[PDB]
Amino acid sequence: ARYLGPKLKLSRREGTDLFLKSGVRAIDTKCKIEQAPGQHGARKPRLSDYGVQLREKQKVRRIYGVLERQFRNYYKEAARLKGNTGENLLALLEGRLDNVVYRMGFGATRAEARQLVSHKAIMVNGRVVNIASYQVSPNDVVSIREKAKKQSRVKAALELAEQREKPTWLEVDAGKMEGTFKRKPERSDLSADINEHLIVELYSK
Amino acid sequence: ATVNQLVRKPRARKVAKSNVPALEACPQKRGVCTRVYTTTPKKPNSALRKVCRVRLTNGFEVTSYIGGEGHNLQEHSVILIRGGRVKDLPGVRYHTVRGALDCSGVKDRKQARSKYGVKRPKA
Amino acid sequence: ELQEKLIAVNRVSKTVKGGRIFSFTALTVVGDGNGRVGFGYGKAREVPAAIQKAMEKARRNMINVALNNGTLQHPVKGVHTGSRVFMQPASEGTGIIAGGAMRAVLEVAGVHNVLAKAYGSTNPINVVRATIDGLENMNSPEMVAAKRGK
Amino acid sequence: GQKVHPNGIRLGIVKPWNSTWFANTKEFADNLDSDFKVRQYLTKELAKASVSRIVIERPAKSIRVTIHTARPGIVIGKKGEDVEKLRKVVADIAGVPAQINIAEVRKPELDAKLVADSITSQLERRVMFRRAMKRAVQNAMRLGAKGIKVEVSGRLGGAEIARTEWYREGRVPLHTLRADIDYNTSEAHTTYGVIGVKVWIFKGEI
RNA sequence: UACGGCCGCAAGGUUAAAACUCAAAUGAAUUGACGGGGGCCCGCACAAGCGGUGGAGCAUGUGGUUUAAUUCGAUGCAACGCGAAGAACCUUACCUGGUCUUGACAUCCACGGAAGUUUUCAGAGAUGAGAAUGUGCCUUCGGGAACCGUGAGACAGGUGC
RNA sequence: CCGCAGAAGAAGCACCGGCUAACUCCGUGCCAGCAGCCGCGGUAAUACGGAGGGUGCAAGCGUUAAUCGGAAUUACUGGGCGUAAAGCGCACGCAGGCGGUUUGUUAAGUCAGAUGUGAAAUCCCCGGGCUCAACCUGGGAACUGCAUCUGAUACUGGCAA
RNA sequence: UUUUUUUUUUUUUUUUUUUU
Repeated sequence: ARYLGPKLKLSRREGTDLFLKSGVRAIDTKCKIEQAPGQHGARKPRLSDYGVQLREKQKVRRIYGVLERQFRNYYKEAARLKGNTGENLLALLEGRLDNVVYRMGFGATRAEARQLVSHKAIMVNGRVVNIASYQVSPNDVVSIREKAKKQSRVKAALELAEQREKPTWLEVDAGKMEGTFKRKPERSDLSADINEHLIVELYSK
Repeated sequence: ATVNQLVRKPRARKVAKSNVPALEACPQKRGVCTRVYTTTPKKPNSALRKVCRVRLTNGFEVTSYIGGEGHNLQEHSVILIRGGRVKDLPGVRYHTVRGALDCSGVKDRKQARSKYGVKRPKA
Repeated sequence: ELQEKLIAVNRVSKTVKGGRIFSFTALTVVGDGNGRVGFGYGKAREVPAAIQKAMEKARRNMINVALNNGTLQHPVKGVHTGSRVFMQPASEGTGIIAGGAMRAVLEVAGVHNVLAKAYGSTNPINVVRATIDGLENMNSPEMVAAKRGK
Repeated sequence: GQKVHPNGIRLGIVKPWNSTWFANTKEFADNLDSDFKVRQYLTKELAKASVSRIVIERPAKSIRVTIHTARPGIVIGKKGEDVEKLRKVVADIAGVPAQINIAEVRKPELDAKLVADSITSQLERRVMFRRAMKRAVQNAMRLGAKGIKVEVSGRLGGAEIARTEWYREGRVPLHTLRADIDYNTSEAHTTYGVIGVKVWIFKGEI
């Protein structure tokens, strides 16, 4: 359903450092920002007021990999929530089952991660819940299953993320590969560089 | 700046202007083709486009267009009616969708895809 | 580190004797990050020059709006001919959902929480000329105390 | 609605010649065929640093070519093997020798030409030249001058798009025959067609 | 506006209903059409006058004559003596035929050559068939010039507005 | 669910102005055609009509018979009367709406609550149970009035003076 | 607040793309 690619194309129209392709080489070598991305009109593009938010929509839709269906069925219940935009909508994208697995180090890309989850490798306290819109609440656990536990893909996530920032809101054991969300997300350390509030005000045009 | 002169022809090029008279129920229908007409000399050189009339209780008589391709659009048939008056045509106020029954229309024109409903070529 | 934006212009060019005559105008605003905002108009022979004559005019001192701290406490009367106008505060956490037809009057100082779009006229010159004169007519948190005692 | 030269009309008044020579009644014609030929070789050999003034004197029809280029060291080269080529190719057409004299273009910021050789470089990147154009003007005027106007014409967008853009960082009295003004132009391309730039630089009042 | 009547002496008053339809405008405020307003004027505009142009005879391009067949574009302030200040070699429109489509002019390599004076006969001209006399400057006799060829592969143009 | 065996076996529609959205190469002469507000085609038609690329989204894409959207509008709860539409020359009295304003006074409406109704899927919120999104539900709640009464005296109505 | 010196003079097609 999640369109699948060409994947590096998305980076040449959405932007730089995307978790889509976080690993090996193709960063600054091939992602074609400042070189010439939209080559034909690159002499002069012109932006728009809806323009700048519609590609920040795009950012959030394509970095984590989700439908417009989810973008309306997360909005449905968000309309009851008590907090701000970047807790009622954004915070959920770092914490749905297919996207938490990369944050912990069980797959080296965000397009990898969803596909390890959909292939029955991952559980949450004993539940194989590959219905991947399922969002892992704080403190209840999440693991890779036994014969998938130390599979080549996990190691090449762990020995590459080792030098990188391990963020404060969740934890993992790198040697038995299991973890949870340790506290609630906050719009002050969540580490997406986006202006959060702007995906929800885009529905006001 | 002088409204009963301006109102006609200022600046727009889609325009509203249409005249769509009578109603009685709804404008879409099934259309007994009542009698077939092939005639009436004009500067638009209007060959083969054989308009028909429609027995509908409306207060005055009414007429409808061939919609598109398909020569055998026969006066005993009861295909479907919708609005849209092409500038080519006096007297008419509606055009057919003529693909049901025995009528065919679309003989082999592969480009129709969802537009009228057709299957794929040698792809 | 002051803030500079435009909001409106006229196509102002006409038939005469005679061919065609042309002119070039603006309407602009400026702000300081410590809750200060201002406005004004210009004209020139050239378009980015009618912006400069405007924005040099918007730089006059910049009114300190009563902002305590991420929102504001009273909807001041932006009196005009039929605009009306009245803003609607919001509870300190939700954003500047106001009329993008004028929003730069509140955006240039950073103000995170206020809304209302342009309630009686969809012409910016009307909801601009109205907003800045409500903002100069305001009262501090400290003034409303005196207004209701001593 | 006009383009009105300040220079040219004024050869002896603060604004000195592009070229000057004295050829007689039946000895001009070849001198004129050589004044484009000698300038075409030089202005392609010197392109690596431009030439503000490509000055053709001819002291005895032999040609005293004075090249105010912003890097003379790269046309002295590794020490004077280019000079040798530089004094032969323009003398090969003219049938006489060539008195090659070098100079610097003393600060391209304040110059009578080299502002348009900022701008027309910027197009060799093909991406958002708008980031740098009006900034280059800014930068130049920060070491010298007191006003400048700029006009740029050409294919500077995409597919079929062709417009003209005009900017003013300071006041320009268009023609004042007493003043330290200049006009200049330069050229650039972008794989769709031309990009032709123009300037007026009111540097001083006298 | 009528299709019930309340009134009215009839015609009408008063209810402001409706079949069906169809796309925005009144108002400010600003234009200013070339304008025998009022008012300030002004010019052979008109004055007072002068020498005429005109009707018959000539120099001559439209149109207009049918002529074997006809060259655009000219048609008041913004077009007259075309543009042609030489429409019978004539700077070729066009009527014809002869000819070509690198043509006529002009380069980059390849293999070669001395450049020309003079006369006879054909052909409408371009072009065709013969006959005599001629052979330069350096000069590594290498390389070629002054200067003519034939084979290539790139390859030439015009008021079209 | 657990071993083998193969990326195997699963995807396309609107299209492509500008509306949320990515474009040219051409065709046919307001041919033939979209006709919703726009906008398009009057020999160089960006979406008409053929095609080539890629886009919006992925069992989904365009679109439809209509009504309100945005837009504010029959307004006890929400109003314009210089404007669209907009105090209708004119008022004999008959019903009607507003009847002076305070003390001693009352509590029928005003308000506060006692207790009842609205057993069960709400709408609003939390807690779970299937692998689980769904789904299947448990818990807490809030339902102007109506009844039947304990109060409280500033309005709505009165009684006395 | 006397202001008739003639009444009339067919249509078009002018408009150097656009977001600011």
